[PDB]
Amino acid sequence: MATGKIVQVIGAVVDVEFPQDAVPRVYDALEVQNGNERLVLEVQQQLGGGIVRTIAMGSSDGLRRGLDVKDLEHPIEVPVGKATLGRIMNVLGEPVDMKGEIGEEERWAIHRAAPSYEELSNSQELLETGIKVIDLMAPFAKGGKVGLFGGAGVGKTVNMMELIRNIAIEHSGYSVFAGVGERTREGNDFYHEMTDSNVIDKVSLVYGQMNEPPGNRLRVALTGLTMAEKFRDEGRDVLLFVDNIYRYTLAGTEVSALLGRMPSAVGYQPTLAEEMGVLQERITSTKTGSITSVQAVYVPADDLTDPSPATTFAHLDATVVLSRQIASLGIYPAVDPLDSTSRQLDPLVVGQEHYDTARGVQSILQRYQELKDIIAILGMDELSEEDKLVVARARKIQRFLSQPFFVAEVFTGSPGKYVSLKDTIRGFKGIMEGEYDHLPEQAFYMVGSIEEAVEKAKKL
Amino acid sequence: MATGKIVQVIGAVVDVEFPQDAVPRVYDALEVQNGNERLVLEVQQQLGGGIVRTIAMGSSDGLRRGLDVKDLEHPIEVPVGKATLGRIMNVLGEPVDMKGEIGEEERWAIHRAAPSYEELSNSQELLETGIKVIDLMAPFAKGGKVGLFGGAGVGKTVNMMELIRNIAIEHSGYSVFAGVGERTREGNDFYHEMTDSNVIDKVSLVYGQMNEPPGNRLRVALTGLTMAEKFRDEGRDVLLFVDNIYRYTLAGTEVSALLGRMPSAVGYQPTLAEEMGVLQERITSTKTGSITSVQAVYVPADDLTDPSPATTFAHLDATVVLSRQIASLGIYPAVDPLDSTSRQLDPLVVGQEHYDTARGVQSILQRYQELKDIIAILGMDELSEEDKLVVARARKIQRFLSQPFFVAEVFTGSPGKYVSLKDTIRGFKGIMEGEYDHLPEQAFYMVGSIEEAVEKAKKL
Amino acid sequence: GVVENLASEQAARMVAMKAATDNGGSLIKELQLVYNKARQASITQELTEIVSGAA
Amino acid sequence: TIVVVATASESAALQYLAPYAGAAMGEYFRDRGEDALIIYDDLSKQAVAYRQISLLLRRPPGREAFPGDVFYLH
Ligand SMILES: Nc1ncnc2c1ncn2[C@@H]1O[C@H](COP(=O)(O)OP(=O)(O)O)[C@@H](O)[C@H]1O
Ligand SMILES: Nc1ncnc2c1ncn2[C@@H]1O[C@H](COP(=O)(O)OP(=O)(O)O)[C@@H](O)[C@H]1O
Ligand SMILES: [Mg+2]
Ligand SMILES: [Mg+2]
Repeated sequence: MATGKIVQVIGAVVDVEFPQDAVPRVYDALEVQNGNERLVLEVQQQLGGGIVRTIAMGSSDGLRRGLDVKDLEHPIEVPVGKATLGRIMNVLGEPVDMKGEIGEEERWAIHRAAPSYEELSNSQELLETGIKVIDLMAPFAKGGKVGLFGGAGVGKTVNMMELIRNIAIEHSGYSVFAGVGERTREGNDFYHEMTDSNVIDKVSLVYGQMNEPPGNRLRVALTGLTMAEKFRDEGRDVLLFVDNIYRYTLAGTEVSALLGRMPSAVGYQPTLAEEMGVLQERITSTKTGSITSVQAVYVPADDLTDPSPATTFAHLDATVVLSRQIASLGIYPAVDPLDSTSRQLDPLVVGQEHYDTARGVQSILQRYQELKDIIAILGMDELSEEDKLVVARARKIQRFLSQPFFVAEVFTGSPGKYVSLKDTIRGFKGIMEGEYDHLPEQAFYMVGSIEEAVEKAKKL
Repeated sequence: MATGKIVQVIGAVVDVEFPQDAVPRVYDALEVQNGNERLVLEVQQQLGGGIVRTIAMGSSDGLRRGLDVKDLEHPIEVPVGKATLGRIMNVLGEPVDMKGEIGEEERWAIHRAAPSYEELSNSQELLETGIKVIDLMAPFAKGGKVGLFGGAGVGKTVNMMELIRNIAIEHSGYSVFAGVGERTREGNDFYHEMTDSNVIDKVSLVYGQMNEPPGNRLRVALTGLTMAEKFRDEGRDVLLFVDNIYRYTLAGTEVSALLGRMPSAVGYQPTLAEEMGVLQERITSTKTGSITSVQAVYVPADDLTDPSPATTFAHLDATVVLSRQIASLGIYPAVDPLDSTSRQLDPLVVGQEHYDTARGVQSILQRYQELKDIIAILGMDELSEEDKLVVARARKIQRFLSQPFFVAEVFTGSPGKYVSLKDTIRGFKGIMEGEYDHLPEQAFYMVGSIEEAVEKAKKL
Repeated sequence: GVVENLASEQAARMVAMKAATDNGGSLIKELQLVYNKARQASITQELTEIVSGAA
Repeated sequence: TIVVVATASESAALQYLAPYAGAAMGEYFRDRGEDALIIYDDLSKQAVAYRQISLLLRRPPGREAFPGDVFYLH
């Protein structure tokens, strides 16, 4: 039965020798008896002599060279469908909560081709979120891709939890959450929030958190996306949340050097853009079903031009860019409105009033940015009596973009607010044309609609 | 008889194995039949036993291992002399104008030693270009080198066309044009401008186009140098036009990266300064004749600090600085009179009259550049009555050193003018001294000699 | 009242240019820190490309 | 218009080749005496695909790991 032998072990990668008439294919799974446990290897390359390079889907310690390995002649396959709904699963599709086995009738290989070009579908149906800046600046549609960009500690996860609360509960279809290389603490706090809200019966969960070795983090996004694809092919419409896609590419970078591939621009694997596009292109809506997705996209060292963010930006439809400077102000959500955009911010899709309000907000926030260097050297007094008015309005806009969140109700005591699209355009259009010129800046900090700012002004 | 066999092909780099007795020396030209086409190879390195590492001059597609290679026991060698004049040739000295064979009498190898310091001829005979600003602000002697520094779109190529015409039907001496890294559109425009202007019969054209292998672009400068050195040996005072040195250094970088040499400060090749010296040291005057030269130098991203313009500065005798700001004002040629310089601009070689005229022009323009901001803030009516005269005289100088070129006619329709150095000095020396304070400013714009200025004002 | 306002103008300009000179002096510190980080990153990114290119 | 598509999941060689296939279609009109206009959306992505291909073939990397002949590619 066991037909191959280990001949090398370099960290996460393992080399296995087989007879040349039985060498496995280039994505098959293999099995090894590591001590007493069972370890699964996924083959990444066929070297010449019946040898094969594989990545270990588990801890690599304890492996001797010369162990017998057993050739499973099929790729990694995961349970899929209705059976996998209220449950947490491993990267190998194994159940990780203490409940019994999964009752699936069907199992799917996690390596699959993207849908054909004639099979795609595009939709203009604007989806409403409670969040003033996100829908004003970067409105996104049903079945589109949203990506949240930010450094560390800027708000990516708190915002994704607010989006989950505001769309994903008052939504009919099933939902899938993939934790790719993030905190197990936050996965447990999410699972207990779902189970204590009785919505867990609709949210399939996959976890390959940052304690796992590189193979689990690498594959776990593909196994979560396979479950989303199965729910799409049944004709449903599905929500997919990916809690840090960057970790998929990082686990590929960690493995890449050991596979004997020459390093690229900043260390990344040569195949960075293909590895990213092979995952990103198959998370799409088709004519049979639609996937709406929100991805957090960590940017290392706050460098928006690092190859991984730069090559991620092309895939998404709505990109929200968080920044540390605005968070240091305490203005959450710390969206940069001069960098966030959407495919849907067009007058024919959104409507002329929304489009004009969003462009005016961008224009005066850009003019304030242009004034800041002269305000820093000379000071404000030198500005024109026109320039001081656009500075005062831009600062009031920057305050009014802030909003309290039902999930941030434990970091601050303020109650969460849900602001409709009509009220936010009504308030921004009111601020821009000066009808609220008499209120102080603090009247706008952490409020809902503008009628709460007029009240807060009375109490100072 | 052919005795080598191909053993590798990797892009433009080909390896050939010879019998241990017959190994081709460095820079020998090998020959192979790339199907029905005839491909030559230049031997770059003798690596290992009997193997030879080479760059293909033609394209490398269609080569296969085991082809027979004949070694021509000479370097690449090209036709030279009168026979070249008014032909177009490539790096191999093969015609590309379809006018049939060159009809040569003699061939010279493109690689040869530079003159020794004992053979040089110290000379100070200034050239007389037809261009006012270049004759005045940057004179240069026979055997000297001139660099036309500037960005893209400023007029280097048309300035060199004007120089070729003026030094081909005013002074009747021969000229050679080596277009290394040429754009085929610009090369055809050059060929038709020279054939229409009757000067084609005194120019020898070599083209290495941008869509050819790197070493093919690299060698072309040496081919044009070898023709200019044949004409020098006959006693002529030849003039050699190199269309862009920056693309010569880029071709050297590419060739060096293909051979796998370890790269240098900014990714440039290690041999950068030795290639530049081997090129520029052959361009010198000698006791028998002289090669003068003008070279276009593109400065990438507007800094004179990166290795290419930084390394070419060491060889030039005159530097002309072109600016797109002055060109966008509508003044041609767009020479910056304040930043262009020459080693030969001192009283001892140009005479005190020329030196004083040049220094006075620069002083007037500097004073005007000072007064410009007082004019802007205060307004002109506040200036003192001698400053209100410096302003007008500088503004007329700034007009008068523009000029209509014979080759720019297709851009403007107006005829060109050739201005002798005597008329240039007479005009500027008159303007600075107030002899023309009664003419409008537009009487000096795009005129030739000052007589055209007075006659235009009389017409205006 | 005109001459007192003119001397008030000269004193107010003196104080304002003093403050602007100190703001510039702080901005030099912040720009020099950013320049140091940039030149370190450039040195390492070049030398790493060279060393990793040599097979 | 003619639209030539090599999506983000295609083999690196199909991305690298796709501009030359478009040019080959544009030349059919050019060589007849008709006018064509070709848009190459992201030559920088062709350069990234060619970098990948050249780095997997162990060719000597130049600056930013791009191969030496990217100019002769474009
Ligand atoms: N609306 C908000 N109100 C209060 N604090 C917030 C808000 N948004 C983000 N933060 C702060 O951001 C910090 C990190 O948020 P998190 O989503 O974990 O960042 P990331 O996931 O991007 O690293 C938290 O301590 C939280 O207090
Ligand atoms: N003296 C001139 N008269 C009219 N147009 C000019 C003149 N000099 C430059 N130009 C314009 O500049 C354009 C390109 O100039 P060129 O010499 O190619 O610049 P570069 O130095 O970048 O090669 C030409 O198309 C021409 O229209
Ligand atoms: Mg985080
Ligand atoms: Mg040019």
